[PDB]
Amino acid sequence: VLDLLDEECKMPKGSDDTWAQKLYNTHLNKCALFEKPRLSNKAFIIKHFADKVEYQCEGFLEKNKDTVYEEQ
Amino acid sequence: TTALVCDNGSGLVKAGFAGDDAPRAVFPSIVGRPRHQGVMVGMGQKDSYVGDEAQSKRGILTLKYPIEHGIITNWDDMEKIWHHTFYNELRVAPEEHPTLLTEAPLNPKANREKMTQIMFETFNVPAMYVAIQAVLSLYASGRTTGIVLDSGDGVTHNVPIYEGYALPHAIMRLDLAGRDLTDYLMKILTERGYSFVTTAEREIVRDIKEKLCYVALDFENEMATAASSSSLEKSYELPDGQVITIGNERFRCPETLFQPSFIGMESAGIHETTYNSIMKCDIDIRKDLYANNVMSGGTTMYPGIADRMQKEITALAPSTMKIKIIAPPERKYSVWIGGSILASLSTFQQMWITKQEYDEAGPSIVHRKCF
Amino acid sequence: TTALVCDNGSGLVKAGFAGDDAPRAVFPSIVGRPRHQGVMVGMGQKDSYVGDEAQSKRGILTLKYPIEHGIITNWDDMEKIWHHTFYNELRVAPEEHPTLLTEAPLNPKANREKMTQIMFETFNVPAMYVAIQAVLSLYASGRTTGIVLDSGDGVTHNVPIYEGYALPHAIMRLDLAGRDLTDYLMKILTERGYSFVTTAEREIVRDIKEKLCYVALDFENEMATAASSSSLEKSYELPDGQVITIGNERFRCPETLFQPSFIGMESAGIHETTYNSIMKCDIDIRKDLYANNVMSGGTTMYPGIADRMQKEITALAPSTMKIKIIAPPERKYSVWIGGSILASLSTFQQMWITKQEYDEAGPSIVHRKCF
Amino acid sequence: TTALVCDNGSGLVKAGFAGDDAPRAVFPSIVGRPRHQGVMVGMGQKDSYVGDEAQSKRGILTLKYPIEHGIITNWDDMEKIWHHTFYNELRVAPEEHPTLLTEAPLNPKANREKMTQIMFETFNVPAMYVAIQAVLSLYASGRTTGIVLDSGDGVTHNVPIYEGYALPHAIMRLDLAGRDLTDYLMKILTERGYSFVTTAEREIVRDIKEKLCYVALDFENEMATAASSSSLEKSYELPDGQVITIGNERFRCPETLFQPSFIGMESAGIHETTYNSIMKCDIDIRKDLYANNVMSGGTTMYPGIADRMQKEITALAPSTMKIKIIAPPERKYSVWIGGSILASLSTFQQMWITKQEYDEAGPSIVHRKCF
Ligand SMILES: C/C1=C\[C@H](C)C[C@H](C)OC(=O)C[C@H](c2ccc(O)cc2)NC(=O)[C@@H](Cc2c(Br)[nH]c3ccccc23)N(C)C(=O)[C@H](C)NC(=O)[C@@H](C)C1
Ligand SMILES: C/C1=C\[C@H](C)C[C@H](C)OC(=O)C[C@H](c2ccc(O)cc2)NC(=O)[C@@H](Cc2c(Br)[nH]c3ccccc23)N(C)C(=O)[C@H](C)NC(=O)[C@@H](C)C1
Ligand SMILES: C/C1=C\[C@H](C)C[C@H](C)OC(=O)C[C@H](c2ccc(O)cc2)NC(=O)[C@@H](Cc2c(Br)[nH]c3ccccc23)N(C)C(=O)[C@H](C)NC(=O)[C@@H](C)C1
Ligand SMILES: Nc1ncnc2c1ncn2[C@@H]1O[C@H](COP(=O)(O)OP(=O)(O)O)[C@@H](O)[C@H]1O
Ligand SMILES: Nc1ncnc2c1ncn2[C@@H]1O[C@H](COP(=O)(O)OP(=O)(O)O)[C@@H](O)[C@H]1O
Ligand SMILES: Nc1ncnc2c1ncn2[C@@H]1O[C@H](COP(=O)(O)OP(=O)(O)O)[C@@H](O)[C@H]1O
Ligand SMILES: [Mg+2]
Ligand SMILES: [Mg+2]
Ligand SMILES: [Mg+2]
Repeated sequence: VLDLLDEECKMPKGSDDTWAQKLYNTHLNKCALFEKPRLSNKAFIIKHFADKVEYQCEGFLEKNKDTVYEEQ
Repeated sequence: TTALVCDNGSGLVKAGFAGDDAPRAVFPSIVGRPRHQGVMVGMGQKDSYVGDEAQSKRGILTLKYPIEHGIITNWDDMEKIWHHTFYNELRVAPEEHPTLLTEAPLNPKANREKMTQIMFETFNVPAMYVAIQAVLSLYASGRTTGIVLDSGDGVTHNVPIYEGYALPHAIMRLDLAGRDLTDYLMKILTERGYSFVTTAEREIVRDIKEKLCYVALDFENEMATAASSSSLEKSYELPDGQVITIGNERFRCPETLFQPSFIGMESAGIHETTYNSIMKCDIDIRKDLYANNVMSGGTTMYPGIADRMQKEITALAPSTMKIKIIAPPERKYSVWIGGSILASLSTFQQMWITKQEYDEAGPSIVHRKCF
Repeated sequence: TTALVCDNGSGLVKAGFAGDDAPRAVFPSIVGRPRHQGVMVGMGQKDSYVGDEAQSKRGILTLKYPIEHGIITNWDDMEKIWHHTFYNELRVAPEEHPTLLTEAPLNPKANREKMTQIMFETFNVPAMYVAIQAVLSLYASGRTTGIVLDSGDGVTHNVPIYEGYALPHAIMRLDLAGRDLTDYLMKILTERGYSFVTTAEREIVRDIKEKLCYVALDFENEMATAASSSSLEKSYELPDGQVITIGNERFRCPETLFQPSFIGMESAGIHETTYNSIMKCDIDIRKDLYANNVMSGGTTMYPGIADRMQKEITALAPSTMKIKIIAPPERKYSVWIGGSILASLSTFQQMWITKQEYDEAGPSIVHRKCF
Repeated sequence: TTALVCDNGSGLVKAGFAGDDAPRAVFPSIVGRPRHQGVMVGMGQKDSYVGDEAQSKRGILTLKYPIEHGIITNWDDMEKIWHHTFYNELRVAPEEHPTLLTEAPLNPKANREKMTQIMFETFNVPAMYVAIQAVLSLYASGRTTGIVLDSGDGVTHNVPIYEGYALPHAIMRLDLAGRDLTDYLMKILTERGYSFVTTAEREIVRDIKEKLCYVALDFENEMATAASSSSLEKSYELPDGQVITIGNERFRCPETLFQPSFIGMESAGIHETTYNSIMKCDIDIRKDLYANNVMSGGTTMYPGIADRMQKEITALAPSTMKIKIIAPPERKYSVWIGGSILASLSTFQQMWITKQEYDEAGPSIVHRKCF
């Protein structure tokens, strides 16, 4: 998940929707611990140690980006 | 729990909750696949698109309509379109809500068998029913008597009804359509030098047919008028910004409904099949059928089709007998509005097929209960 | 391990590590041999020179470009240039790093076969891929839709792409070039009395073309202006300190891209091949192609080529349709920057050709995997 | 007086007198202009060349085809080609003889209007008619029933006919062509390292396509065979005496007719459009259409296209229903032979458009009388 989020940061016209679509392509039925909420396409579920947790995609790419321009 | 009401067709899908005033999800019913080699890496390339997505991307795609002539002709794409309708576009789980489904009359039985089998097995819908389009048009227009004429993409059909009883022997069906009007529009448009070959071009032709066609009140007089003068001739802007000018043809296109001989069929036009359907009814009711003609579905939206119909029936019908055509402006949606009204009724709640009754009888039950 | 990213061409070689912001090694791609009898003893005479060395010595040397028109036309000199690239100029052993290589589209297949065979057998690179220049320009400019126009020394080519799918039938290739602009510059320069015959003189002509040429916005108006006035006329200093003065010719030289009839070809200029490539695309995408035109490679560096292109396409294109030309200042390197971005992506790591797959399938695998 | 019979197309012009067994004048339909500066004085420099002259000189010339896709797209060059046809190459004044002209179906009306206007006004032909190519193929092959498939340079079209009545709704048209097969042949030939850029090179590619291409009976089996073995690989001698070797590609080129997806279109191949055209016919005739398939025009000359068509239709058509393909060796000329037969008939003499009827009705008469 983190490595696809980092790829989506740099890839042009990146978005949270195309990230989520990459999640579903990569994991949706290959890993028992990753799950998609049935009624939505903007979220994913990780079975943690304690509990399942829905994570919303809407924040992720806006928050993940850092690049600090050296001249500044 | 509010039942879902879903109306499939060739062309648009219309879906929403019962008791709503208007459908919540409307989108053209298309499944599209890419036909070019995806060159960029990591794009997130997707197997196929549905509805509005397939419309936006369409330049990349082959567009295939999974229903031709009201028959579902590949069940995988249709099941994709329902999956998109419930989960993506209404965002409501089918395991909560009864569902109501809509079909053209005199269709094959297997279409209902498969449609119920997919609803119970593949979506686990707790209850379902299948209504006739024409019956629902009467609920929408607020009547219990009349001869319905309903024409969409795909099927055109007349169903006479008198105080809530159908007259099965008088039901008529015809395969003139928005679609065959579109293919005729392409084949005639070729005359002026414009060639629309691919499916995504056909969608442009469809938009030309919606925006610019109109039903000539008198055919040969407007033919002579268009030969004499530019005044009838009007122009449209293709997506790339080129302009095309179309002439007499724009009235020539929707008349084929009245004269199927243009597209090459022999069965008479919607006026004469309306008259012949009334004539197949017993003589006492016929006054009330002439008093009510209810139009439905998009192919009856053309400007002037109401007056051309009223005139040409009045020419067919006995001179004393008052002919009236009832064309409500909303009529593109009236089959859905009627389905909403029906599904809301309390008396109807008796009449759903329930999952237990399906498990007992198997998918043939639909013929027994529904119609 | 960071993959290498290497972009060969006629003219400069550009190489560096993936994920860098700009290429670490840039040098003109030349192999040079001495043509004079070495008189001194113990000089340290060397069999042949590569790159910047051949540039410095060049007065002594025959300079040969091992790639003309994007095709490798003697494999020994090309293998020398790769040897210099990996060992001398990047100083990194190829047995550690995947490598990414770049080619113009619609090249012969044998060029990819030989290039992969030499990478696996002669450098033992653990994995390699071959990308299209135009595709990489889209990664660099930050887009997934547009028609790329990319022109270096050797090949000029347009590749339209729409949401990550190429349109192979619409790909155009042309052999106007920095090089044929150079040979035209020599043949026209003769008019004013200056004759640059040898290859090391051609390098001077190339430096004149870089420093002083500019694309006339309107050709005949600037021809009349240069006939009327000195004001357009500008001068340059040969290595020996002589001065030369060049006139109207300095704008006459880069226009041949727009009018190949000057050099003697008949195929229309880069504007009309851009338009013809868009026209070979289906009508729905064309708005987005006109919205994005991406220039790439050094031959698009001339002052005013962006505005001359925008004007002349707008004259070709339907009047309503907004035409935009996207000429980023970096565009000389954008094929490398795009290769760096692509090689950095995590999804791509699936997509390298690996040495095992080569040993199993032989060098023909490149056609299967790469494009 | 013997009427002239003239059959225009993209590619060859075929003209001769009615009642002759074979056309008297056949020459490729090209207008050519010089593109080099004439240096010699008193050469007799000529504004432009037509037909065989433009072929012989062609290395000096830009060659322009005045008909693309069966549409006349610049009327001056077309009028030159008619001038050359009547005066230079038949040497007979048009003011003596009725003329018969030939067109692909479903063309724009303006093409017939202008062609008649130029015949009456500019050549003063006493009478003229315009026939459909497919109809004439049936006269040539000696039948009054069948589905014609006729493919030349430019248009490919199917026209079903049953006992002398056409079935307009079942007419199909496609823009696969000898010409698009040629452009595909150039674009694929590039793979092996051979680049044919200019129009006079395109004429070489056309001659390669004529001499060496053949339709693979089973595509993937011959692809594997050509990958495995040289035995399929054959070589040709360019005009300058260089040799080129072409491999699997020579069968790869004509299959695109069967799989337009190679050139990038989506509409199915000539077999599936033939089947779909039969299916658009009413169910009683279909046996007789399957019994007769008539091929016409040069693009159906490829070795094995007859057997590949018969096999692939038999695979599409119901197994009992006898499929027959009728490919006469003369079929390149059969549209002319049919025009000769028709023009010779006595009943036809009623049916010419006469000059008086043109003066009365204007050039629109052609739509009324001809079809
Ligand atoms: C050769 C013939 C029939 C067929 C090709 C023979 C095959 C064997 O019948 C099938 O079983 C296939 C299929 C079919 C599809 C789904 C299904 O659950 C059951 C059957 N039904 C069809 O293709 C229908 C569809 C249809 C049109 Br549109 N409107 C209609 C109105 C009411 C009912 C159905 C339809 N169709 C196009 C035809 O019949 C055509 C007009 N029929 C003929 O030309 C005659 C000469 C007989
Ligand atoms: C943008 C569009 C149209 C045009 C560019 C819009 C312009 C405005 O139309 C014209 O009026 C010009 C002209 C034309 C030429 C001569 C003439 O006496 C009348 C018109 N006709 C043409 O360029 C034809 C020629 C043609 C091909 Br090949 N087969 C065909 C089959 C039947 C008829 C004609 C043809 N042509 C190439 C096209 O339509 C292309 C395929 N059309 C399209 O992509 C769609 C999306 C609409
Ligand atoms: C006489 C002809 C061909 C040749 C001389 C005949 C010989 C026999 O072909 C070869 O096999 C040699 C070779 C070649 C080189 C390396 C290789 O792994 C395979 C072949 N290819 C070449 O010399 C190419 C290179 C090239 C230019 Br630049 N852009 C191109 C675009 C696409 C592809 C290739 C190219 N080249 C210069 C030509 O074709 C010239 C333009 N062709 C012609 O004038 C016509 C009339 C046909
Ligand atoms: N304003 C309009 N004028 C003419 N035709 C229309 C108009 N709107 C829609 N259509 C055509 O009517 C058909 C759609 O009819 P509709 O009844 O909405 O389909 P459905 O049967 O799926 O409900 C299509 O062919 C569409 O192009
Ligand atoms: N500032 C400039 N103005 C015009 N032409 C230039 C300029 N800089 C380089 N060129 C020319 O562009 C060509 C190099 O293009 P480039 O894309 O860098 O080569 P490559 O294809 O190897 O990357 C050479 O002909 C060079 O002379
Ligand atoms: N024996 C052949 N095999 C394959 N293609 C051929 C053959 N002879 C001619 N052609 C091609 O067919 C086209 C000419 O078709 P034709 O029908 O004769 O032209 P027109 O439409 O002018 O009558 C040209 O592309 C020509 O190169
Ligand atoms: Mg409807
Ligand atoms: Mg480059
Ligand atoms: Mg022909």
